[PDB]
Amino acid sequence: TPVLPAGARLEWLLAAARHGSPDSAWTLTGIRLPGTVSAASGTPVALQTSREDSGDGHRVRAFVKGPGTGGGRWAERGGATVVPAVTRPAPDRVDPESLPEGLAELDVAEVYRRLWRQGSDYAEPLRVLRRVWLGGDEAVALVGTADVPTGPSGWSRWAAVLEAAVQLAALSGSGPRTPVSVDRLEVSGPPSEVVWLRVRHGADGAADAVVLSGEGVRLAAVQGLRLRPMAGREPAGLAEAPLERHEVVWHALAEDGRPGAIGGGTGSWLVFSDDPERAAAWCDELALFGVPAVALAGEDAEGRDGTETVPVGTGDPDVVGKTFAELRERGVTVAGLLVHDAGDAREPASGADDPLDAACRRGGRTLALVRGFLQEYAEQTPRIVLCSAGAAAGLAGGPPHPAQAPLTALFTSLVWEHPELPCAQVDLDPAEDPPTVVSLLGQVMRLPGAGRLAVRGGRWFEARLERRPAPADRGERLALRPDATYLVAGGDTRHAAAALEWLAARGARSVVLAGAESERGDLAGARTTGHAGIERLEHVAVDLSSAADVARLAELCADGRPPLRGVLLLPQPVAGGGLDELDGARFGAELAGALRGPVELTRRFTDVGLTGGTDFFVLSTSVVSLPGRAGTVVGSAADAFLTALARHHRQAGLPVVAAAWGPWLESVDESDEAPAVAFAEAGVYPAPGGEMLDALLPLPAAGEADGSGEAGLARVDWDRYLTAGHRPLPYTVLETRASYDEEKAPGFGQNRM
Amino acid sequence: RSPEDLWDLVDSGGDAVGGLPAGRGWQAGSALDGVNAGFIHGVEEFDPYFFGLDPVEAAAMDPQQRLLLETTWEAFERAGIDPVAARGSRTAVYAGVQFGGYPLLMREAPPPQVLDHLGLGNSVGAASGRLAYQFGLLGGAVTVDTQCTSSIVALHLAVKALRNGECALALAGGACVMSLPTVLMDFHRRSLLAPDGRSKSFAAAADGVSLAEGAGMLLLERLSDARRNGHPVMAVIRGTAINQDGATNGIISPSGRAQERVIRAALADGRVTADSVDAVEGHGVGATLGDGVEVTSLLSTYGQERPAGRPLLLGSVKSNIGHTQTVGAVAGIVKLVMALRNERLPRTVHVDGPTPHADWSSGTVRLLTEPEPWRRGERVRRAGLTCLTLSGTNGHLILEEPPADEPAARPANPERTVPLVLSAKSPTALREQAERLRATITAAEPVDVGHSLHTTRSSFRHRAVVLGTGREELAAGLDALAGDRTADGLVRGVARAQGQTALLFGGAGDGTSGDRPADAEGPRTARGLYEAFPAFAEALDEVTEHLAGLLGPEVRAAVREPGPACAEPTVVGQAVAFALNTALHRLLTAFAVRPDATLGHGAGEVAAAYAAGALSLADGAALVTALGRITERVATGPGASVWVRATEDEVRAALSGSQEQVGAAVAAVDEPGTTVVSGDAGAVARVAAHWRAHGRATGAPRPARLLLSPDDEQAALAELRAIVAGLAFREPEVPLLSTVTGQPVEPAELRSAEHWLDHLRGPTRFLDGVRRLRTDGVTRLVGLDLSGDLTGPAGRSAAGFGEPGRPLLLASVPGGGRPPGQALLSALGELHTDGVAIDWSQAFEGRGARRVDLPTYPYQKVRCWLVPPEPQVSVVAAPPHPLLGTALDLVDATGQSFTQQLTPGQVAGVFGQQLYG
Amino acid sequence: VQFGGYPLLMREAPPPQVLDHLGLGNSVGAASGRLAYQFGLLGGAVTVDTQCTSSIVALHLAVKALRNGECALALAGGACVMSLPTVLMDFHRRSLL
Amino acid sequence: INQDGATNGIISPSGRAQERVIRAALADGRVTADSVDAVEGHGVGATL
Repeated sequence: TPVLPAGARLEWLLAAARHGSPDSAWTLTGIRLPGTVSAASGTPVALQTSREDSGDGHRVRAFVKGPGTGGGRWAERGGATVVPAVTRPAPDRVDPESLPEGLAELDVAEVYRRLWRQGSDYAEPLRVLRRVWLGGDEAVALVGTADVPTGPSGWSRWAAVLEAAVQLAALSGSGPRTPVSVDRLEVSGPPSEVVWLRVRHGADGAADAVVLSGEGVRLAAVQGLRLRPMAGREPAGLAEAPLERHEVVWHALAEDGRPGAIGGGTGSWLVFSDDPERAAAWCDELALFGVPAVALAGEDAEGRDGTETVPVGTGDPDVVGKTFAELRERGVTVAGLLVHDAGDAREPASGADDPLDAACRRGGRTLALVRGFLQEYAEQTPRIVLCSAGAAAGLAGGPPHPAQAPLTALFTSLVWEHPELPCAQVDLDPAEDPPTVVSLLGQVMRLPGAGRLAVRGGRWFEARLERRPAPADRGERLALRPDATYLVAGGDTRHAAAALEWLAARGARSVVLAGAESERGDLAGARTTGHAGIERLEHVAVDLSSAADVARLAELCADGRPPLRGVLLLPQPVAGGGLDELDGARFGAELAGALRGPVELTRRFTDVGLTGGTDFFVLSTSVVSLPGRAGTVVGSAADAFLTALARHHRQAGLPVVAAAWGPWLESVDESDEAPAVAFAEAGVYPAPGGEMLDALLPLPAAGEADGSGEAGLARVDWDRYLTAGHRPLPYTVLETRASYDEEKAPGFGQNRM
Repeated sequence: RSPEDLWDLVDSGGDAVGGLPAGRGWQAGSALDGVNAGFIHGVEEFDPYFFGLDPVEAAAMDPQQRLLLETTWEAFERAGIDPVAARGSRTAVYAGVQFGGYPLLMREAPPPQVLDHLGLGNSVGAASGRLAYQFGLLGGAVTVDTQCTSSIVALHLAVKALRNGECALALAGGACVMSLPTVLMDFHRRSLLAPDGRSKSFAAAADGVSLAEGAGMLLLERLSDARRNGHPVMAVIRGTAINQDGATNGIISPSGRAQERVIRAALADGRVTADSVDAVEGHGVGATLGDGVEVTSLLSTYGQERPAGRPLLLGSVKSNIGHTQTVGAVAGIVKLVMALRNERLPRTVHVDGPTPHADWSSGTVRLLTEPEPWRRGERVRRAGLTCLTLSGTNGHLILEEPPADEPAARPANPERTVPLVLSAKSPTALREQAERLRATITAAEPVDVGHSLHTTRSSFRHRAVVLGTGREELAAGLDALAGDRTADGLVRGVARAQGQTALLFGGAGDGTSGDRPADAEGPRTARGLYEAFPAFAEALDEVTEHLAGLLGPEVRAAVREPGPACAEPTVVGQAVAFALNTALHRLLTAFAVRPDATLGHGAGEVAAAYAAGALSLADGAALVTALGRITERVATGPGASVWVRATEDEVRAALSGSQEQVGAAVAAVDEPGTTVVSGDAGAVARVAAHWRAHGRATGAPRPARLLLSPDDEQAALAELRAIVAGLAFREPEVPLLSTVTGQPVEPAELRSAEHWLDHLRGPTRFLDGVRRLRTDGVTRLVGLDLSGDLTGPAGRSAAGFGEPGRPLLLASVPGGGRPPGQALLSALGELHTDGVAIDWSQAFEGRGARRVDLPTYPYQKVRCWLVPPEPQVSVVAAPPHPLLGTALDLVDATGQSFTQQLTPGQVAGVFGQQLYG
Repeated sequence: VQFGGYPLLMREAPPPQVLDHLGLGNSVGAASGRLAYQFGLLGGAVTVDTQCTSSIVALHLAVKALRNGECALALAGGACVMSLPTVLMDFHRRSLL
Repeated sequence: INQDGATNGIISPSGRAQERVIRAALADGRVTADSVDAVEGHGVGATL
């Protein structure tokens, strides 16, 4: 969102103050800069100011006022007390070259990146730093030709020069912050083409500053500049981005879907599979094509083609690392790794029907593999291919298999935690024959950086994240049927209270709080706001990990109350963890702990037929899990699994949905905003839970019976999201695939070129 | 958006005048309340990327420049001229345009980028300049203004330029867009508009004029030059005149006399006589007096000379669409052109009865109050335009029928395949053309549609080809393209500009590798090409009837009816393979496929050398038959061969290091994973057993593939040196690579009898040859796969070359598609799709193909305007009381205050009393 | 002739008796129309624009009209007046002068 | 009269177009280029 710079507000007061006089020296004191002056893109602004002279000699009082919000009224946006004609001497020729002596130089490009990681960006007329030095509790800088209209000569250059002092005062801090007050500002003449700034944080929570000419003359001074009382004011209400529906859409590669060449003699390919014959056959195909390769399988299977047997099935990366280290001792050079998953063939092979335990087995194995191998040869910049089967939503080949979900989480974890490595996820059809390995590695090597690809029939698809408007007015028209009960489940009290308030605001007459806290905590406040419209309210104190307590929720609604019509499993926290810090045993334990609750409930309600009698059954997940994020492996895995599980029931005709939401605004902690600060810098903004529920809940009657893919609903700026974190090579989920063969002419009227 | 859309409106008797446009930024208050006019909807939307314009310049351009630019492309497309073929032509341009005031929409000073484009974006004289720049035209390029007559003046000047021989083509028309409301406000303020906005042309109900918008361009040529180039003709403009009302006493009508003069001047210019005109598309703007004067001037000219029983028929399209201002004469032409084609004269709308301000009583002129038939026949059909203006520049044109549209005398044929070819500047515009075209293929002849598409349309970056025999197959292919869903009838892709292409020539005998179910079917498919492609039939017989004399006429039977011998190491097989390779090369070059390098495997090197231009065709057959007889001695010899699934360095080391190797050697090195060994049948079989003991696969046994003795060498060198010395070698047009060396061939090497024997003193090094083609930049790679499946070893050696993940296209020309022509057309369709400039004419040659009309390009339009669209008009409120003025809102004020500035012209309006002056 | 923008000199709105004459007073097509009205001439009257070549183009067409026998005399030329400063400002802003 | 059209600036589009229009004007008038004594060029003062 556009805002008026604090240096421009501080100049605006001075421009009003000096208006009536030719005098070249000034002082302002007791300055206030309340609020933020802002204007949504494409809107008019009206400004007003007054010199409300107190009659106390020097003491003109200056005010500045911003316009009414819509049909509202004028509001103060700055004020200062003037003291003209400063009439005292000051130090002279204070050597500018003596200023940097204690201090280390920084690159101006990193300075403007630091400020961009404080939410703040600047147009070229305010990118006026030229050199910067910093150390301890002070900074100094060289400021460039701040060539504002009436600035090279005339005073308007003070807007830019004062904004540079604010840029340095912010640079020493942390968390997004903006000026609130200045105790004194003292000024003499307009600034020279070159000036030197010094800024010092010696005071308690406040900064002082001096501006010198290129000769070391005192041009201005500032005392008691404060920013901290507007550090961390709500970025959610300030950000430009609307509430929208975000979807991972598979696009066919109809144009340009020809594989092209493979890298030849620049290394060799490691091929791991659950099936020794597959790894063998793909090494044979690579050998026919003259590409050197090695076949690997787990110690669960024999050396059926002289294949390397790898201690995967142990959760430990280090025995796997030692296993590849023997290959490096043979002198092996790696171009890349291909990991091939068996697909649904684990079901007849084991005889089991245990999707959560199957996910725990898969993830545990594959982590030990990928970590163990990265620990040994990541220095070679190896390419990585993770080949799933039947993981992809939104495509032919029947419903996705939820047990595959650890592979997509593991892929996006590599995308954000090892962004130097080019890598891809390929999803095969689980029942068709796999394509030629040359088609895989050829089609993959089209990609610099990273992407998700899928194959069905002879046809190639690429996933793109794309966005469309979200009609919240459907939720205004959704009257929840009055002859019915609704469940709110699993959430903390903050989410529960907001969901309960939304249910009451939508005419829900009967509700059960199926929370663990619900019948043991002080939920009398929740009952009070609920009974503003809920006639019948009940509480369970359910442990969702317990099949018996979940069976108590299934004994409810069967207990003759108004019949069940909606269920909402609310958001839950999940522990942080990257690929580092993690191992396969730890992953299995944490993923099982994360998923057991919503799995056992959704299962039991479907087994007893409360599902499908229900009109709206909703599972919570994060929108962040769509492109994924660094350091959240298990949270991503759980979100992916619930997304697939929801679709498995949806393709069975049931109204189960996984919602991938942004952070709920009511869940932003007032005590420590840091989680929401981290999201806000990453371009994810909180929103009211009731508005997201309004935009979502009536929609399942529309069908979208395949083409929806993975879907979510949030306020996000994907350009901030992509440029936050860090990534050198493109990522085709967020970004357009490539440039292509066209160029442009000099155009009409040009005698040039 | 076309003549047929205007005809559908006019022939159904509709009208198009309506309410004011939304979405133009017009600040207009009640001043236009209840006004109606004929607007173009969506005039603010344009496609900058199609024309190569930057969207900020496209916002700066006057809508009139945009409509001329858009309409000109469409005029070339309906002339059936590729606009890329118009570049560098002596085409002149004459555009009727007026300054529309478009920059005056801005509420605020422009951004510094758009500011620099406003000049050429809005100059009138820049409009014709921008057309001639965009289309690369070299004739004169002028804009003209005479208000309402500006289009008829542009047509007159273009006709006079063509008759004076200044230019080969002329491109004439105009545009009119009300980007600002001011002309409507003025005509409403002065009460000139009819109150319902209808121009009731020549009716007793006449009320006033009615304003409207439009644009149009005609492409014009001298009829003799049009006919000898075979262009379509929509109508003939036969004669033209302009004059001026001037001024006079006004008791004589200046307009009455001036209209009578201009009619006679136009008839004399056309060398026609007034009795031979059937109809006039009159002005008839709907002013009460002017319509009477016009009808009077027709009565005193045409109305005096009528044939018996033939009244002049009068009407005006301004009754259907309003006045249209500067383009009025284009609208009249488009009606008359469509009336000639449909053989009917349309009704005139809103006539209650003929206007009383003229004496209809003679019966020699009547209004078209009902539509009338106008059949082609013995009497040549002709009609006239009038166009008039208050500043007095009048004009008249005479139109005439096209010459007789003589039919093709069209032959009967079997349903040989048709390739439809489509292209667009973006993928969505490709699928739009597939939808538009489906409504045509379901009605027109598929061969005529196909023959039109490859020649009357430009070729862009996004491409598709649809193959079929039946109308239903082509419709199914287009439906799949439109749905963005894959089907085997079609090919999709994007043109790489890079040309670099190479062509691979096989010898006969390598079908001994065992894929004879394909390597016999390739030759049977090549027989099928003789029926489908005339260039193949001619080329094959020009080998066969020329050079079967070297073998006796038995080889002609083998060429006409190929079989297993064509895949086998024999004189007949080698000759047949050379003939069919030569015929395919001549076919592909007739499709304008040009190789940038050639490579030939074994005896196929003679064909590759012939294709590189290094020999005559006769030298080729002499050398091939010599190598054929040498090949017989080898293939009938006591030795054997095998393939092993082991690479050259594996086999060569194991062979050389062991014994039981006696006389076995590496014969070929063509793909990384296998090599071929030949020599003594004992050692050869024992080398194969040795490799099976190492667990490798082997294919075995087969005949020998190398000279088994220096005896055979000395016999072969005696046979070759005599023949090789006689061959008329010359240096190649394009680099020729040899499978003897894996390298390019030098002039002395080409001439060496040793080099030609080294095909038998191997190994063959096809792997190194294909690897060198890719180092040397070859992007796409074509197999003459009549035997040995030559593209297969090419793909397996090419694809593993090296790092960059490069493009690589492999095409097999005598391929596996079931109707024999579809394999070749599919392979060509894939090359054309990837970017080769293929000449499709060979698919349509020797067939009853005619040009037919087609849809025009589907622009992917977006808003381009200097200002955002207005909010809902409910915002407006009453003006301030003139000397009380604006109420202020000084924030802390204790009671309200107001101010006014009166500028000097307002002061004299408010201060309505004078004291002492 | 090229459109000079002359009426854009006004700050106030015009008096109605001026307003009624601004149309034919400033239309480029009307420039050749006035001459043939004032002198009572009966041949075709055309205003042309091609930037700086507008005069030589007007003269070329008049030579063709006389050779074709369209008229007895022809009267060919042009005018250019900087009634507004804006074209000098553009050429000065872009440093073309 | 002619246009200079549009093409690559390296081949001097204005230069070629000026050579064509001179030859066309001579061919219209039936005169020959040796029979001309002087030319009143454009010579506007732009450096190239």
